[PDB]
Amino acid sequence: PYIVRLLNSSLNGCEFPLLTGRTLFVVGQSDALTASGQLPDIPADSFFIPLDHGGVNFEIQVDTDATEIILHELKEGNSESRSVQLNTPIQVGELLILIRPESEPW
Amino acid sequence: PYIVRLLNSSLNGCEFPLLTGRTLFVVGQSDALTASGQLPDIPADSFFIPLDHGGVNFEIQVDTDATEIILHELKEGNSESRSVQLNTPIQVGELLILIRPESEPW
Amino acid sequence: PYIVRLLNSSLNGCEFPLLTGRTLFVVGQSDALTASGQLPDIPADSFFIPLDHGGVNFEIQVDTDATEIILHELKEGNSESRSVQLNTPIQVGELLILIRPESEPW
Amino acid sequence: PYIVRLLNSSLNGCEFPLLTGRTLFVVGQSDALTASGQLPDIPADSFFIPLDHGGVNFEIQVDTDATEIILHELKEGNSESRSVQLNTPIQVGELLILIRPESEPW
Amino acid sequence: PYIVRLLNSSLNGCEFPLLTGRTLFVVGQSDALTASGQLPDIPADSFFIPLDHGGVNFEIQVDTDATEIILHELKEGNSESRSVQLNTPIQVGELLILIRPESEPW
Amino acid sequence: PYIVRLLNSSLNGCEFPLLTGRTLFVVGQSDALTASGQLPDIPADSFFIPLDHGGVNFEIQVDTDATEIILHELKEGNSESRSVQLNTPIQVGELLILIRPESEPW
Ligand SMILES: [Ca+2]
Repeated sequence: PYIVRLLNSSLNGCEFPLLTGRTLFVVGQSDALTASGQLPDIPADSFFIPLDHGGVNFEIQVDTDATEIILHELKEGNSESRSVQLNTPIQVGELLILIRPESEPW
Repeated sequence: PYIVRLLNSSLNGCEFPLLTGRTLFVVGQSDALTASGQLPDIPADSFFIPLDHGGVNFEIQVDTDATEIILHELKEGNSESRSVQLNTPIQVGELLILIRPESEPW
Repeated sequence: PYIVRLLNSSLNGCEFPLLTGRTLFVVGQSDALTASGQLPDIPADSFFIPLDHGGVNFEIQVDTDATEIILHELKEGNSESRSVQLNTPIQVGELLILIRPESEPW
Repeated sequence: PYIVRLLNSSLNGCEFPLLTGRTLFVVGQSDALTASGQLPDIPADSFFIPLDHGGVNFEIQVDTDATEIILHELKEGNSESRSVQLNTPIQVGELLILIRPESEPW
Repeated sequence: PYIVRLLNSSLNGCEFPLLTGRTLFVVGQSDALTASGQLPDIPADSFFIPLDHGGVNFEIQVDTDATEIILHELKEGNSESRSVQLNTPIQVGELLILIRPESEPW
Repeated sequence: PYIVRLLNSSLNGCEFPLLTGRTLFVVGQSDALTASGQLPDIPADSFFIPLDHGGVNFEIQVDTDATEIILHELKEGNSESRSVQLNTPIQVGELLILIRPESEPW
């Protein structure tokens, strides 16, 4: 399985496990956080990341096979889907992340 | 069953599952959120969505069959009903949502 | 069992179940909400409803028989009681509510 | 047993059970509330209330017999005690309370 | 066993049970409270007390025998200890507390 | 088993267990705290420590053997690693910490 690590933001170093399928990252200010509590405590498929400026929500999708990883950047009324590589910094809005095999520490 | 997906707001991407019968969405600023905690932690039939402008509460009704979905936009002392289709954006106040089957991600 | 539905306020559409005996609704601004957390998480007999203007605290009494429903507005150092009809809008200060049987959606 | 009812404030109508022995009421602004969560969820013996001005904490002691009720107002490094009666408004700081038998609503 | 009673602060009159061994009191503003939730819900060996100014964290140590009581005031990278007597106001920073036997009400 | 004790900050005195493997400490202001709630309630591998100035996120890795302890400071786009000792004050940015065997109180 794969892990998303933050390489910047006040949560730099935080590591989030990804489930097979879709994981949502909500990225933004106060208004989003306190409301994100709306989602149940089910095995976490959405996470909130605080960022004061330039935050863009995104999903990561890990195919059932774990052979392709797709990042869906969620813009106004549309999304931009990109193929992404492991163990490399990936910029999403003003956030910088890395996706690593669980067994390969960064 | 069906899932309500936000297509704008700070929570763009967030997905809320619908139960048979009735689910309420409270859409608005700070005053509503902190108070929405008043409702018990029972299987979630009301959700809060932050929106800084143009938020209008609405409830979705799904029949026992799960073949018809009606949205009721809640105005002052009254409501306005509309039939909805799956997989199509729906504008309620300034919020844009889409209703999808669980099995067809969007 | 009866349900109180809000017909206005930022919480328009919210529905609160009524227990036999007494249910209190505290209606007002920010100061009341954050402090209403003082009351335990026991089966809910008190609710907070935000209203920027004209909010009047009230309690509702359901007799053991469920044949009469009494509403008390909690004014300064006094209260004003009245019988209320089911399935009809009821104004309390500037809040508008409706009490319905759990079996009759509005 | 007995019930403490608030007869004024934004929280007019709130009812709290008095326990056998000693019950403490913490009265004041935001700073006290969020911190009152420090106390465990044991059968409630301290309770918080909000009051914008003149909030004085107080404790009520009830004898084994339930015939005497002593209220202690908690001032700086000292307390001022008085015997109180049932079903009679009692002023404590800016707050007006009333202590009633459970079986006798106000 | 022994109880810590607050003799000032917004929580004046609050009484915290002490366990044999070391109990931590974190005393300060908002930043500490919300983060104190980090500590597990194990039998409470930690308490948060709100104080807007002059708050100092401290530990109370009750030897296994319950014959000596030591307060450790926490400073930068070090602590300063003193023996404390029962039933007398103890100043820690701007907080005022009193340690009593459970059987001797203050 | 090893324990991290804070020797400064508003949480001076708080202690955090270290798990075998990796533990992250997020050290900063308000924005990080409220959002750190994003991480699940799984056996705690990240913790948040408030510090108004000079906070540096850092992670500690305890080898499977429990014979070496390595602390990594998480700077901008990079990390800095060093061996650290038990039972001695360790400066990490402006935080002061100490790591002890659980069996040896401090
Ligand atoms: Ca007596």
